[PDB]
Amino acid sequence: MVGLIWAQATSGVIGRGGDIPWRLPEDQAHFREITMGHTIVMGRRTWDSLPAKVRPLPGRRNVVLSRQADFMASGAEVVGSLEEALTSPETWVIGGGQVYALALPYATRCEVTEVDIGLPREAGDALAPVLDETWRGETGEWRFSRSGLRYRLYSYHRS
Ligand SMILES: NC(=O)C1=CN([C@@H]2O[C@H](COP(=O)(O)OP(=O)(O)OC[C@H]3O[C@@H](n4cnc5c(N)ncnc54)[C@H](OP(=O)(O)O)[C@@H]3O)[C@@H](O)[C@H]2O)C=CC1
Ligand SMILES: O=C(O)c1cnn(-c2ccccc2)c1OCCCCc1c[nH]c2ccccc12
Repeated sequence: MVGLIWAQATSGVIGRGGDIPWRLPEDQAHFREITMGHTIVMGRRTWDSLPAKVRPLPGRRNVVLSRQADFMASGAEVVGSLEEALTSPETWVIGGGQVYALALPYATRCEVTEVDIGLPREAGDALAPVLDETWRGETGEWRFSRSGLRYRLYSYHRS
């Protein structure tokens, strides 16, 4: 099982400036719940976006994608290709825009949090992967985040 998990603005933006222009604790909690115990696969940019206190995400197998054969990520695996990271039974691809696109051929689950923020796409923004017609998905109800923003989860599924 290879799944993808991300939050996005309505416009499709998922990152900007190497970080994320929002923070919803309710999605962090949901993120932790869905990934806990399993493999988490990230690109080197996303690993760098992670504070050193938080790194590696506890209780999970942290794997970094990087083309530098000597890149050190203390507490995680650094692999040169994505097939290396798919040896565990449940693997979740946690970003960013590059690795989401790499993993999409392997994926049958997309947990998408949609953040009600009007975030027009600027150059250099990272983006959610386009989901074609092979993906079926249940659209959740709008919820209120204590950060002021509304959000809703999409759960996309394919065979
Ligand atoms: N809203 C959300 O839920 C999420 C948002 N984000 C944000 O989105 C952005 C993510 O960054 P993004 O620009 O997409 O970069 P990535 O996080 O996808 O990392 C790209 C890096 O991964 C390595 N890489 C890319 N392709 C390959 C490949 N085929 N093989 C081996 N290594 C590869 C490279 O490492 P190297 O260059 O060292 O060789 C590359 O620099 C950040 O802003 C982050 O804050 C991150 C995840 C979740
Ligand atoms: O999971 C944990 O236990 C944990 C512990 N600390 N942080 C954390 C908290 C604030 C800032 C950075 C990390 C955790 O998760 C991140 C949840 C934030 C939203 C998020 C959604 N997708 C992501 C992909 C990559 C990084 C962050 C996210």
